[PDB]
Amino acid sequence: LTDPIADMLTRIRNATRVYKESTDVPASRFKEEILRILAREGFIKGYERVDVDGKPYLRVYLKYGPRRQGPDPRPEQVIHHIRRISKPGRRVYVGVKEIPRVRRGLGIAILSTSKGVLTDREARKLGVGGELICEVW
Amino acid sequence: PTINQLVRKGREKVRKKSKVPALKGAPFRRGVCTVVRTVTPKKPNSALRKVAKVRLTSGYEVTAYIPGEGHNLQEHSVVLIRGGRVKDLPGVRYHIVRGVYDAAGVKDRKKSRSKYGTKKPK
RNA sequence: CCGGGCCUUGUACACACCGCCCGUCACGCCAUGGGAGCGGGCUCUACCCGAAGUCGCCGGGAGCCUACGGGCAGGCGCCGAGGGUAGGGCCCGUGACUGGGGCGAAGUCGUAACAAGGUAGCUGUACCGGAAGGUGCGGCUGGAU
RNA sequence: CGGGCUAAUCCCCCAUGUGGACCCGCCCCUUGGGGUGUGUCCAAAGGGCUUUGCCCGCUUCCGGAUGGGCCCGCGUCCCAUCAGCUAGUUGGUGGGGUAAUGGCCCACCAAGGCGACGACGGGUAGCCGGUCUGAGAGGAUGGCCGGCCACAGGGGCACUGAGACACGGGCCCCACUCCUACGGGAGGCAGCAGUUAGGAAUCUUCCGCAAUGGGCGCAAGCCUGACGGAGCGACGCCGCUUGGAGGAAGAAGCCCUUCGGGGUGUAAACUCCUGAACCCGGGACGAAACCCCCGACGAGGGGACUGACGGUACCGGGGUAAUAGCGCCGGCCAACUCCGUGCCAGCAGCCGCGGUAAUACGGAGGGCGCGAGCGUUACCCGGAUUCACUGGGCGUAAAGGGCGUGUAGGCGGCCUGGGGCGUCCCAUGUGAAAGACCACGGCUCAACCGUGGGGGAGCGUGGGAUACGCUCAGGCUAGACGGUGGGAGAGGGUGGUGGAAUUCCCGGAGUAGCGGUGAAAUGCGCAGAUACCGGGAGGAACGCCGAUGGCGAAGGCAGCCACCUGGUCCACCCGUGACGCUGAGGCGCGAAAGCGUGGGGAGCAAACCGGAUUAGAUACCCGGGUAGUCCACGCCCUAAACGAUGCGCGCUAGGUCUCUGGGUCUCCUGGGGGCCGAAGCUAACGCGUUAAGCGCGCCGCCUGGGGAGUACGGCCGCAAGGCU
Ligand SMILES: [Mg+2]
Ligand SMILES: [Mg+2]
Ligand SMILES: [Mg+2]
Ligand SMILES: [Mg+2]
Ligand SMILES: [Mg+2]
Ligand SMILES: [Mg+2]
Ligand SMILES: [Mg+2]
Ligand SMILES: [Mg+2]
Ligand SMILES: [Mg+2]
Ligand SMILES: [Mg+2]
Ligand SMILES: [Mg+2]
Ligand SMILES: [Mg+2]
Ligand SMILES: [Mg+2]
Ligand SMILES: [Mg+2]
Ligand SMILES: [Mg+2]
Ligand SMILES: [Mg+2]
Ligand SMILES: [Mg+2]
Ligand SMILES: [Mg+2]
Ligand SMILES: [Mg+2]
Ligand SMILES: [Mg+2]
Ligand SMILES: [Mg+2]
Ligand SMILES: [Mg+2]
Ligand SMILES: [Mg+2]
Ligand SMILES: [Mg+2]
Ligand SMILES: [Mg+2]
Ligand SMILES: [Mg+2]
Ligand SMILES: [Mg+2]
Ligand SMILES: [Mg+2]
Ligand SMILES: [Mg+2]
Ligand SMILES: [Mg+2]
Ligand SMILES: [Mg+2]
Ligand SMILES: [Mg+2]
Ligand SMILES: [Mg+2]
Ligand SMILES: [Mg+2]
Ligand SMILES: [Mg+2]
Ligand SMILES: [Mg+2]
Ligand SMILES: [Mg+2]
Ligand SMILES: [Mg+2]
Ligand SMILES: [Mg+2]
Ligand SMILES: [Mg+2]
Ligand SMILES: [Mg+2]
Ligand SMILES: [Mg+2]
Ligand SMILES: [Mg+2]
Ligand SMILES: [Mg+2]
Ligand SMILES: [Mg+2]
Ligand SMILES: [Mg+2]
Ligand SMILES: [Mg+2]
Ligand SMILES: [Mg+2]
Ligand SMILES: [Mg+2]
Ligand SMILES: [Mg+2]
Ligand SMILES: [Mg+2]
Ligand SMILES: [Mg+2]
Ligand SMILES: [Mg+2]
Ligand SMILES: [Mg+2]
Ligand SMILES: [Mg+2]
Ligand SMILES: [Mg+2]
Ligand SMILES: [Mg+2]
Ligand SMILES: [Mg+2]
Ligand SMILES: [Mg+2]
Ligand SMILES: [Mg+2]
Ligand SMILES: [Mg+2]
Ligand SMILES: [Mg+2]
Ligand SMILES: [Mg+2]
Ligand SMILES: [Mg+2]
Ligand SMILES: [Mg+2]
Ligand SMILES: [Mg+2]
Ligand SMILES: [Mg+2]
Ligand SMILES: [Mg+2]
Ligand SMILES: [Mg+2]
Ligand SMILES: [Mg+2]
Ligand SMILES: [Mg+2]
Ligand SMILES: [Mg+2]
Ligand SMILES: [Mg+2]
Ligand SMILES: [Mg+2]
Ligand SMILES: [Mg+2]
Ligand SMILES: [Mg+2]
Ligand SMILES: [Mg+2]
Ligand SMILES: [Mg+2]
Ligand SMILES: [Mg+2]
Ligand SMILES: [Mg+2]
Ligand SMILES: [Mg+2]
Ligand SMILES: [Mg+2]
Ligand SMILES: [Mg+2]
Ligand SMILES: [Mg+2]
Ligand SMILES: [Mg+2]
Ligand SMILES: [Mg+2]
Ligand SMILES: [Mg+2]
Ligand SMILES: [Mg+2]
Ligand SMILES: [Mg+2]
Ligand SMILES: [Mg+2]
Ligand SMILES: [Mg+2]
Ligand SMILES: [Mg+2]
Ligand SMILES: [Mg+2]
Ligand SMILES: [Mg+2]
Ligand SMILES: [Mg+2]
Ligand SMILES: [Mg+2]
Ligand SMILES: [Mg+2]
Ligand SMILES: [Mg+2]
Ligand SMILES: [Mg+2]
Ligand SMILES: [Mg+2]
Ligand SMILES: [Mg+2]
Ligand SMILES: [Mg+2]
Ligand SMILES: [Mg+2]
Ligand SMILES: [Mg+2]
Ligand SMILES: [Mg+2]
Ligand SMILES: [Mg+2]
Ligand SMILES: [Mg+2]
Ligand SMILES: [Mg+2]
Ligand SMILES: [Mg+2]
Ligand SMILES: [Mg+2]
Ligand SMILES: [Mg+2]
Ligand SMILES: [Mg+2]
Ligand SMILES: [Mg+2]
Ligand SMILES: [Mg+2]
Ligand SMILES: [Mg+2]
Ligand SMILES: [Mg+2]
Ligand SMILES: [Mg+2]
Ligand SMILES: [Mg+2]
Ligand SMILES: [Mg+2]
Ligand SMILES: [Mg+2]
Ligand SMILES: [Mg+2]
Ligand SMILES: [Mg+2]
Ligand SMILES: [Mg+2]
Ligand SMILES: [Mg+2]
Ligand SMILES: [Mg+2]
Ligand SMILES: [Mg+2]
Ligand SMILES: [Mg+2]
Ligand SMILES: [Mg+2]
Ligand SMILES: [Mg+2]
Ligand SMILES: [Mg+2]
Repeated sequence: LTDPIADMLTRIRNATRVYKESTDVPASRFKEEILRILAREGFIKGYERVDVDGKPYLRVYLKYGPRRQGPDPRPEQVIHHIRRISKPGRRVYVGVKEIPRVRRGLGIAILSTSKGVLTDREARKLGVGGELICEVW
Repeated sequence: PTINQLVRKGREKVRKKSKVPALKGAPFRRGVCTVVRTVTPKKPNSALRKVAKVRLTSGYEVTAYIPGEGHNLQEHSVVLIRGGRVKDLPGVRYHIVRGVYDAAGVKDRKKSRSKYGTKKPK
């Protein structure tokens, strides 16, 4: 496997469309540190460090919107969108000034930094930048 | 394609193919007629259009379509041309300019005179 | 066999099969290529001669200045723009004739493909043929029933 | 040319050496930096005023200051149809030379240097600030102004010199032209105007040093085609005028009409008012310094001369209704009717207008838009999201390489530590000014110009943080590889081999037709065929099994046997411990046809002959029949080589069928082969755990159709022909 991060993200985005109460991912302090952000902002319900037939994991507990009428009653997504940015094919790096603001302020972009993973706003608050992990809403 | 490839082969800034080569990047080239006559067009039209074949200071020699009605063009007539083809007449890519050189504008013409080198009556 | 009705199917037809369309030969205009060659540009190699000029040796059988263990003139040499001989490389233009191609069209021959287009079609090659094309070997279905 | 004379801030020797140059030694430093000591070398210039002092100069040595030279790092266009280049070529020792490193030059030793990170060759072009376009990233561009570079008719050279290898200096050569008294000489606008030629086209052979700036001089002053202005040109931008107010239910003319009317039209006429230009008077800012007076030639304070533009702008008084032209009117795209015409004469940027009722040509009426402008052509960006980093795509619309193996490269799973390359933050130097951007200020505005303000990317210096990338080291086992035991299979190769049928030969028997078609005919048959029996020879393909099946990366592989060998799957969860994916190049495989050599040759079968159908039938059907289809060794390397779907991994309901495994045997789990379908995608048809769904990595590929997979060049090949 090339990029677990997008894979991680991918796994999520793949279940949120099918409406899974939870889902699993191979573990890594970095993946976790990420996920740490993804409930403190509220896209997820949180994660717990599970463990499959001998191997560590991160069953993420998923959050979705409310049931609806009309013909398509399926609950709107919390994470409307989640796509990788900086990649192995094209590593993407930003200075504090050139840090984007997701969807006019309704979304975020997880950033790896010398001062821990941050959100688009947390960095600007801490006054730094780094490898744009992804943008999500 | 891969970003790598775009790094290796980049993308091709396709250029333009000029449509008036006989000009040599110039807006107007003088010529001297050689075959003053008429030319039928391809379908769906029918007529006898007024063509002018001209040799140029650019060395070339091209058909130039004579606009308007009634002219004064015959062999050895000093002339000037301009860019502009005549869709229906293959073999013609450029225009001639009335009221210039051994070419005179249209007679008893009152409208859009500029495009037909014809000064002002009373 | 003629006309019509409904369902389905295929269709490159919609001016609707009195459709659409392919090829050779005919005529007209343009354009590229091949071609015994000719014409010019650029560039490379080797060799002969070689101006001014710096540089290196000699300055005596021998002129001048002395600043006389020297200086100038003057002589020899290496390099040397370039000129010449010869042979290669590349590109542009031009050329009897020639090969196909494009557009025009209201001609001539036939009617290959589009319907089971009347031999299912296409395809690679190979052969043949006035031409679209036919056929042999194998392959795909983008083949109707 | 020569002979002879003379001055100096010209040239030469000697002396004096603060000082500076060189050698050798030594301290420090660290590349040839500074200090130190002995031997050696070297300076010079006078002129003028009011005269024992001043000013200007002259000599050396240190430093400052500015202007430079050389060197480095990263960045800088198009073609790979340029893939190899290189002998001063790369390095060294030693000398020359320069202000100085250097192969910049010579000699000798060595054999080395550059290149898919695109060397070498070709084409093009002067780069940057900026300029235009652009939402931006980006594209195009480099005139004007500012900086740097390179050239001074085409080439070479050195002298002078602080400095050049010098545009209006010099030496020579070439090309060109001119002068001439015919023996011989000269010249170089790419300086300001100007001529000639070429072109679509680019101006005055004007005024002046008043300003600014420059050289020379103590100063006065001189030179000044730099510079300041005038003129020409609608070339672009800005500003202004061709008038303003009143003015009929509305003159004439002109266009339309359904003949009542409609439109031009507040437009004019005429009334009043205002007053562009043109007349006179006045008339500048720019111009305060150098210099002269006192003082001290200085600080400071007083004194005059000077204006090219120019009698111009500008100020005052007075005062004339005083140019409108162009494009467009079928849709895009704002603006409508009438005649003429009749696929004719014509417009056209695209789709398209016209063939007797044209909103599309021409004219006119009227109308639309700008307005001393209006339009066209040319070229650049835009729209073009149509080379897509932002920001596209490859099942059928153009595009997956025929398939594999593998180099470079790109990319890379969990955990810990060091370093701190990318990466991020702060500080800081540079990032000239002009311009762009905000504020304001002067020409009565604006265009133009001035003042201040406000940033960045990029790289140089120091410090810091460590998430991800990377690197060094230590562990792990979830990817991969492997061990034990098995299983299925037209996987591939060699050698043997088994039966049915077709063809011919031989033998027996037998008679009037067989064969063939939609029907017929050629053809074969009394020289005994067809159908039968028997024996023999030869070649090729393997009936049922067999199938929506299986294997293979692909093409492809099918009677039976054995041998040699590959890939692959399942289980146990034994070992190595990221060893991995991808793969431009390269290499190998590659159905049929085709080629070469030597065999083989029954059936079939291109070309060929014949018989028929047809108007014709160089074809479809029939009778013969050569290569070839078969084997061996070589090539050939293409295709509807298809799933028109590249390979690996991870994530995303299931249902039914089938192949082969494992289990516990109801059923559960692995791997393949089909079918319908969750969500989702998709232009639709369709795909959907064998994706064409959500994703990550890497390769190939597309950029309208035809021309054309053609030409040229290069490679491959015996050729046909293949690749690009
Ligand atoms: Mg991005
Ligand atoms: Mg017509
Ligand atoms: Mg001419
Ligand atoms: Mg004439
Ligand atoms: Mg044009
Ligand atoms: Mg007009
Ligand atoms: Mg019927
Ligand atoms: Mg019915
Ligand atoms: Mg039907
Ligand atoms: Mg018919
Ligand atoms: Mg012809
Ligand atoms: Mg030719
Ligand atoms: Mg020649
Ligand atoms: Mg010789
Ligand atoms: Mg010589
Ligand atoms: Mg000499
Ligand atoms: Mg020579
Ligand atoms: Mg030579
Ligand atoms: Mg010569
Ligand atoms: Mg056919
Ligand atoms: Mg037919
Ligand atoms: Mg047919
Ligand atoms: Mg064929
Ligand atoms: Mg022939
Ligand atoms: Mg045939
Ligand atoms: Mg067949
Ligand atoms: Mg096949
Ligand atoms: Mg197929
Ligand atoms: Mg079909
Ligand atoms: Mg004397
Ligand atoms: Mg001395
Ligand atoms: Mg020098
Ligand atoms: Mg050299
Ligand atoms: Mg040697
Ligand atoms: Mg490189
Ligand atoms: Mg390239
Ligand atoms: Mg340029
Ligand atoms: Mg220009
Ligand atoms: Mg300049
Ligand atoms: Mg030169
Ligand atoms: Mg010169
Ligand atoms: Mg010249
Ligand atoms: Mg010269
Ligand atoms: Mg000179
Ligand atoms: Mg120079
Ligand atoms: Mg000159
Ligand atoms: Mg001149
Ligand atoms: Mg001329
Ligand atoms: Mg001028
Ligand atoms: Mg002056
Ligand atoms: Mg002055
Ligand atoms: Mg004086
Ligand atoms: Mg005087
Ligand atoms: Mg002078
Ligand atoms: Mg100037
Ligand atoms: Mg009025
Ligand atoms: Mg006056
Ligand atoms: Mg003044
Ligand atoms: Mg007045
Ligand atoms: Mg008036
Ligand atoms: Mg217009
Ligand atoms: Mg119009
Ligand atoms: Mg109409
Ligand atoms: Mg418009
Ligand atoms: Mg309209
Ligand atoms: Mg018109
Ligand atoms: Mg159309
Ligand atoms: Mg009409
Ligand atoms: Mg104006
Ligand atoms: Mg364009
Ligand atoms: Mg637009
Ligand atoms: Mg864009
Ligand atoms: Mg697209
Ligand atoms: Mg296609
Ligand atoms: Mg394929
Ligand atoms: Mg590798
Ligand atoms: Mg990693
Ligand atoms: Mg680490
Ligand atoms: Mg670092
Ligand atoms: Mg600036
Ligand atoms: Mg103001
Ligand atoms: Mg400013
Ligand atoms: Mg800005
Ligand atoms: Mg900065
Ligand atoms: Mg730093
Ligand atoms: Mg670390
Ligand atoms: Mg790496
Ligand atoms: Mg390790
Ligand atoms: Mg495993
Ligand atoms: Mg294994
Ligand atoms: Mg036979
Ligand atoms: Mg017998
Ligand atoms: Mg028998
Ligand atoms: Mg069968
Ligand atoms: Mg099968
Ligand atoms: Mg174990
Ligand atoms: Mg171990
Ligand atoms: Mg591989
Ligand atoms: Mg083959
Ligand atoms: Mg074969
Ligand atoms: Mg042969
Ligand atoms: Mg032969
Ligand atoms: Mg043979
Ligand atoms: Mg035979
Ligand atoms: Mg036959
Ligand atoms: Mg015949
Ligand atoms: Mg016949
Ligand atoms: Mg025949
Ligand atoms: Mg036969
Ligand atoms: Mg043969
Ligand atoms: Mg043959
Ligand atoms: Mg063969
Ligand atoms: Mg053969
Ligand atoms: Mg190939
Ligand atoms: Mg198939
Ligand atoms: Mg497959
Ligand atoms: Mg294909
Ligand atoms: Mg793909
Ligand atoms: Mg079983
Ligand atoms: Mg299955
Ligand atoms: Mg389905
Ligand atoms: Mg659905
Ligand atoms: Mg998509
Ligand atoms: Mg599969
Ligand atoms: Mg591939
Ligand atoms: Mg084209
Ligand atoms: Mg094309
Ligand atoms: Mg081909
Ligand atoms: Mg060729
Ligand atoms: Mg070819």
